[PDB]
Amino acid sequence: SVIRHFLRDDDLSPAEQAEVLELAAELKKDPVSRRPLQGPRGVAVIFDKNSTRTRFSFELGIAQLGGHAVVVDSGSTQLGRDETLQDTAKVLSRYVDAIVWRTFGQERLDAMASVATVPVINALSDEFHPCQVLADLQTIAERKGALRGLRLSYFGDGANNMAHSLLLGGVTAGIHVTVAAPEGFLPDPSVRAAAERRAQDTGASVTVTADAHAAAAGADVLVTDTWTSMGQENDGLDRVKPFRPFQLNSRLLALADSDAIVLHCLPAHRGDEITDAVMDGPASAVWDEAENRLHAQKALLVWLLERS
Amino acid sequence: VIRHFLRDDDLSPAEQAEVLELAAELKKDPVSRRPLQGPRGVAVIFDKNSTRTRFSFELGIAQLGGHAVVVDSGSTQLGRDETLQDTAKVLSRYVDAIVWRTFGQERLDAMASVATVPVINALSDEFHPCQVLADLQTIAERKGALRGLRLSYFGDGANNMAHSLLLGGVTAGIHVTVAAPEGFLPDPSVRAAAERRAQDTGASVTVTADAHAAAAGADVLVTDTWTDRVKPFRPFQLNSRLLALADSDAIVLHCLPAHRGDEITDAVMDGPASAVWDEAENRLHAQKALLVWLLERS
Amino acid sequence: VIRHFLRDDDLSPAEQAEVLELAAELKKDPVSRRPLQGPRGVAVIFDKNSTRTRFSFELGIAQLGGHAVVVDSGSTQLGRDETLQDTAKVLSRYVDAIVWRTFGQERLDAMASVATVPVINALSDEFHPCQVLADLQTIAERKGALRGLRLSYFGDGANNMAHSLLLGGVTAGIHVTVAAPEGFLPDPSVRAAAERRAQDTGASVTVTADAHAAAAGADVLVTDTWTSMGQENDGLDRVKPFRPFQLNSRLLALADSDAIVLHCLPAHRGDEITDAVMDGPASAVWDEAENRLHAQKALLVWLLERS
Ligand SMILES: N#Cc1ccc(O)cc1F
Ligand SMILES: N#Cc1ccc(O)cc1F
Repeated sequence: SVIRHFLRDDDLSPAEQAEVLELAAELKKDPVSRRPLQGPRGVAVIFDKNSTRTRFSFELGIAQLGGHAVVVDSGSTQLGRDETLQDTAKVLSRYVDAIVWRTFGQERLDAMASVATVPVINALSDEFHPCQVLADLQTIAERKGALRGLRLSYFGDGANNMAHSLLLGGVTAGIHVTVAAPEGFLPDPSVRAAAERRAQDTGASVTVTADAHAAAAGADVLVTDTWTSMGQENDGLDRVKPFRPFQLNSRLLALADSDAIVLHCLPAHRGDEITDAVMDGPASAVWDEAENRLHAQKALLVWLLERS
Repeated sequence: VIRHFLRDDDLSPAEQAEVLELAAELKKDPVSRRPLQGPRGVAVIFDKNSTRTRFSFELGIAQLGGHAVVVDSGSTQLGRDETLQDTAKVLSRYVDAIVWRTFGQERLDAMASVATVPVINALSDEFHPCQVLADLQTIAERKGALRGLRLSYFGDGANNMAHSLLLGGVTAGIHVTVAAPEGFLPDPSVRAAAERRAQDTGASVTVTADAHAAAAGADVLVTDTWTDRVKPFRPFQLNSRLLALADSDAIVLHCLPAHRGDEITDAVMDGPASAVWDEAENRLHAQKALLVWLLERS
Repeated sequence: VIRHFLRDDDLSPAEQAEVLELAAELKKDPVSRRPLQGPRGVAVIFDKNSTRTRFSFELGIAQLGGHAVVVDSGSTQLGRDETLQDTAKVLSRYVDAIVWRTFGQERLDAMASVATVPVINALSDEFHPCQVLADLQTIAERKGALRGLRLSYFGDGANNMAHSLLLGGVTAGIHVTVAAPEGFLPDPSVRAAAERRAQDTGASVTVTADAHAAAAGADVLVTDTWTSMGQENDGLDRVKPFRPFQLNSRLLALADSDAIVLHCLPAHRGDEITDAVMDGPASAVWDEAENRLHAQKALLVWLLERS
């Protein structure tokens, strides 16, 4: 069989993504009913940078599939230094049945996936966060039912990992995705083109605008994220002033549909991209969204393992 | 409705007895209780690493059928925009209990008020209540009934072990004495809490600088690392001459690591009064019992 | 009556054969032996980290039904806060075996002198006996019976792999040659122990500076990194003495036509071994790495039932 990887959201077709999201709902109801890793079989979980959500959701998810996660903080290792990534991938493929990797550049994930003989999963990278968007889609479906035709708007830095993955994963689900971002902070052009092409297949659409109020009007789902990642703290830009009109506050939420929901990949900076009132209010689905990392990632692993 | 265990008197006398009974049952049948079968998760977070805390909790949780997600001190520093409150809310969606080794009690109190799962103090600046559960299990299996025994702690009377031996000890009905020099005495609100709890159990609290008087007639003698900056503590060294003053069949306890030659001697710690190895083992059984008990009440 | 595995000759020839047979059985049926069901614990302690040692032991212990408790070098090093003897007595109350990667051999001896459970050397300055069990399992699955094979190791002749290939190799009846430059020769006590064990098994020990001779007629060619992290600041040029001992296509071509190549990871391609050799048809390095899992599981099963 072809070995399947999941490095970006569009690695699943629309039909394949629907299968994974249905499995995520099934596993949330019956969390130990799928045991493909019984043995236990191993799964590598490798962190170039720590993440509470990523650590807990993957380590426990793998265990609940019957497996054993070998969790590596690569700062305590000589990854990239003492041997080639190609050599590392070949050795890993002898010990584990899948490789879960939180890293920075997408080309490293690509390299690992081209030589590993087991599925490689992007746990979080500079360019994409496709596991978070699977959890987001599960959360939206839980609240709203069918994803096809919903309107989702994302606010803030339009070129970070969540903007890119909401574009790709959202249109794969048939969602009309709007990115509201200031000029200079727009989605990567190749990602945007990929999302526009995928949107043709599902009847979705891609909109990019600097008009935050227009983006909010009529939306079913409002999303934001931190305006700055760790790598961008030293990029030289004022990363507050451009984004202030894009804050997800009560005024913005009130422009959306009356039962709109709010998502935010953690962590959050209350007072910057989102306010206390919204973050902690009745429209917020942030905690269910975090919990669904566990269920959605389990579903993804089950699906990749059986196809690989 | 969620119970926490952040200091020894979070358990009433009757609840402490239940936990200690369960610890004895679990020591006999270590995989007979599987409340975390699945596995269900438990967070084990170290703001400062502790190898023996990691072994006892990580294996104990596994023997309850669960899976401990262990976060070492390197991984415990919160990145940009992370917060303790948001951490507690997220952990409550992934795990069934939170075990935390941290410093100030204020952090534990905050985690407990936000989390919707039980929070356990694995070890903190002010208290080490899981060690004292293991200590009480050790005393009980060697001496039977805890009520009315005399226990003396020697050395730094201001540290977490002194506070927990006071609170956990009087909760079990034990007459507790702390022998310590004047700059190193129990925190006064802990002392007053221990004196109050002792009225309910028939116990008592004594604080003295007289190590001789503290040892005389003692049934249990306890010490801990003292950390010259250590001169005030030398008169409190738990040595062979101090042990000679205790009741017959007295037992010696020491939460590890021991620095032989300082707070305790080779002769006392390798001698027939020593229970320090059984004590260390009982961290496993007592903490498993505590977890079983908290989970069933939460 | 508690058995430890601190160096390769802690197993007799017959005992080593039992462990290697079990490694082959466990490779076939990896969850058929559950001596640690419960789970029972096993300590896996690193004074210096080894992620590859971590993968193989953590998963191997789990597949025996147990739970590995892993301690990395980010905690207070064992022996600093309390005696190693006190540490062994406490660990013995929590776990059924102690797996430890440390530095000098005296530390392993100290822990094993007191522990009431088996102590296993995961990797040390002087020996790497678990890697050589994996190597012997690999050689056996590629070549059959080990007795009488000719194995040559090239490079730093006084490191842990050179010492363990000597001891573990002659225990299996393999004729072992170490090809190394002057100043980098096997420890004399290890060589003498290997020579004595070789008299029981029909094996032999050869130490030579002639790489061509070492390679000629060899069934197995082995190398390792020329320098450990601890050696980077020892003051020596640790490249120029070893260039004649590079395991390259020229050198491989002198060996038997069916020769295989081993290298415990990681490899520094272009130094001790070339890309052509690493990635060519004689290389068994990836099976070798996999067999760390199986050989260490067999060792654990065997030690637990003897203790
Ligand atoms: N995982 C990560 C992490 C860091 C700090 C903390 O207090 C808790 C955690 F789960
Ligand atoms: N870092 C991570 C990691 C995982 C497996 C391995 O063989 C080496 C590594 F550095």
